[PDB]
Amino acid sequence: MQFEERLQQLVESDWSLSPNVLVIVLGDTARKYVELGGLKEHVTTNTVAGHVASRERVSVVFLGRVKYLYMYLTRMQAQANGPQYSNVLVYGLWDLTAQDGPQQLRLLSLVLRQCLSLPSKVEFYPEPPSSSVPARLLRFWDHIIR
Amino acid sequence: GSMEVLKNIRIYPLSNFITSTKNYINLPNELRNLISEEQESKLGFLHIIESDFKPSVALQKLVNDEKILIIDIVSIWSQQKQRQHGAIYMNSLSCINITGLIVFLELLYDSPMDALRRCQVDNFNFQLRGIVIDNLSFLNFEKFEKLFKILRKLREFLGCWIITKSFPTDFYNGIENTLVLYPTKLPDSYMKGMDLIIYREVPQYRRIAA
Amino acid sequence: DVIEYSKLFAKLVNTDTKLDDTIASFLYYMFPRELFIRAISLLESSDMFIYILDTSLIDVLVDEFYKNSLLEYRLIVKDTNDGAPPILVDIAHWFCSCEEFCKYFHEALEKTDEKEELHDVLINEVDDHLQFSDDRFAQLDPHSLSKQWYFKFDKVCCSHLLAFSILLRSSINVLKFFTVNSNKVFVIAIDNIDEWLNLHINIVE
Amino acid sequence: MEYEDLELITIWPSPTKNKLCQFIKQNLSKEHVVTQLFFIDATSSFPLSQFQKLVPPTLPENVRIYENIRINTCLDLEELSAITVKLLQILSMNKINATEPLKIILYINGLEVMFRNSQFKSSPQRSHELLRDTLLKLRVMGNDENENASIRTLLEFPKEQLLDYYLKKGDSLAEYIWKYYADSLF
Ligand SMILES: [Zn+2]
Repeated sequence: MQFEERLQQLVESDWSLSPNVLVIVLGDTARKYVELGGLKEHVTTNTVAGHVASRERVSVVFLGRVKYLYMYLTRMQAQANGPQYSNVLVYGLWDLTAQDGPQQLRLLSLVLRQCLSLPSKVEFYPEPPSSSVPARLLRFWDHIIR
Repeated sequence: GSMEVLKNIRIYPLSNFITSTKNYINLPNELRNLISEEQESKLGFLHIIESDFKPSVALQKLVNDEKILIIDIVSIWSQQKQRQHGAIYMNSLSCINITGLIVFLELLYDSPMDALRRCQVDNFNFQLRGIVIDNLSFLNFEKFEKLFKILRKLREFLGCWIITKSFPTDFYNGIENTLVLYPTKLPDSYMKGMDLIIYREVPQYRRIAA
Repeated sequence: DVIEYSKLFAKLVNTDTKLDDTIASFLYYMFPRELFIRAISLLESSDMFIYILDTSLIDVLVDEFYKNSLLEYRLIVKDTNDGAPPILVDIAHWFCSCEEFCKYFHEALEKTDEKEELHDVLINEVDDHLQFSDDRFAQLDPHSLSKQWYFKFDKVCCSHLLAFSILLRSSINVLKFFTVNSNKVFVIAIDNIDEWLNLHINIVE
Repeated sequence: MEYEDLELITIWPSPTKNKLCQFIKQNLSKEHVVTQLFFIDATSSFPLSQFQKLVPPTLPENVRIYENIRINTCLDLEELSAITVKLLQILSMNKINATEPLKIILYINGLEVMFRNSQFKSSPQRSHELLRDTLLKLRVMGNDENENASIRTLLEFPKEQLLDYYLKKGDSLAEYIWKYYADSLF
């Protein structure tokens, strides 16, 4: 589904007491989109339990360059005590990545290998076209790191 | 210098960048023709004044898959006989004075699941349509601004509307008249914040724009 | 072919204190594009590091690689070029940042059909338990006890993977030959995050 | 006239002592449940004379009934609140099952005198606040859904304090409590 579709269903999901989500917003285009209100057309909350989630259980983080994404996840997996996420949505990773033939492989494999190695259900929106090289790298590393 | 970028990275709640669905007061016919139909779909704070003790035939209609929190100070709505099956009731000693009403309303906002647990709600996947506090005149004898403050935060947070009742000015004279813009004593700080005020005259209801 | 490369790498050490030349003569002819000597060069040339997150060092390397040890470590190869970033080497998943890996990884995609799955192109899956190999070289964890995975290192391999393979995918004594017996391969424990973060700072830009 | 059917607060105009005593009897003698009558009076006039006639204290069955009749006399709102405070601790204990289900009847007589006397030592602001804290408390206590302890309240006033009622068939306490506090009448 679409980013804002899976984001919507995660706040309003039923409570196991619930998911604890982290949304990683990558790229400046995506940041403008989220900060300046483009989301709130497409994601709302109605449930008491959704309202709490939208406040206490879903965390948004903005990172502007892939270098800091790598450093951030590297810091994430390095602490024993630290917030534990059941879902990690990575938004806009394809935008950052342009895009030479072998420089694209090395960056994505490093980035992809770092994300999927987290104790969460990690997902990348927008979904990259099925036949595209990032989409094929994502499937490959998912099988490897599963 | 990216070690310093990493040091200043900041976490935000989703709620900053998204809306909560608002619920609006539709009206029953009895009250309807005091405002533009465009002003009738913006209705988030209504306050009704009436001389009855039990709630009027219009107020019961304002209340009736979702749920509605009735803070019942009078101990009327929550009597076993009259409980509607769409309602959540808070009836308690701590809530008879305006300080304990706020502390609850603050608990509803700060930690809503503990609030609704104190109401025998153990399951929270539901929409809280609105809150109903009946009746305000018993609250202060000895803040009415603080109460509206927290009531607005509950409307932004949970998207519910607000309905309030208070007695007309005859109640505030007292027993044997010993206690002596709007025909009730609610300070205009509170009364301002209300989208629509309604007076009940004996068998008719009329708005107050003063 | 028919070989178990894992045991064959154990045949480079006898114990002693220099590499058995019979075996090293064989291993040379088994890898293309000069892979075995550069793997061996790197091993003696003190550009190999193994960083750990923090009872003995040699013991916890033994525990992880030679046998429920979940250890946070890093296999780095520092570049003499010096205006060049470090080299991150993952033998568990068979991946390296080096230009050599990423060229033939790319070539593997150009030889491919773009509707083929990478897993098919780059990995030998064996699900018939009777064909299970004791070879640990270029082995991946399938996340199944019903299967065995091996990367096709004929299709993609680099001098730093073979290198660390020789170190960590053969006998303990080949491990001790390069670490406790000599330091041709450095092993540094690291007790603080800021230092851990600082190893990674130029791997991406 | 029976406990299951009482409203949380009920006003009784000028009660006929025959119907009062026949009402205490009809209930306090109910079986399987221990029902008590707390009679709180400003003037100290319980209909004792006619009561002994109906429920003779020598008959062995009636001994349990006087066991459940608590006469008390308090002169002002201040002591009325301490009676209701005790009444809350009685109901708290019996809610723990720490039994036969309790049923209390609070019967207050000439409350407007108890208001009056308080209205000297205290201000009318304080007085209405006291009256308020108590009646709203009693209404919550009565509305409580635990059935191992119940309470019902009855306020008897002489019908000429209720003058405003008989029309629809100053503002007096009995009148002011009729519109703003009690559930039903008679
Ligand atoms: Zn390499």
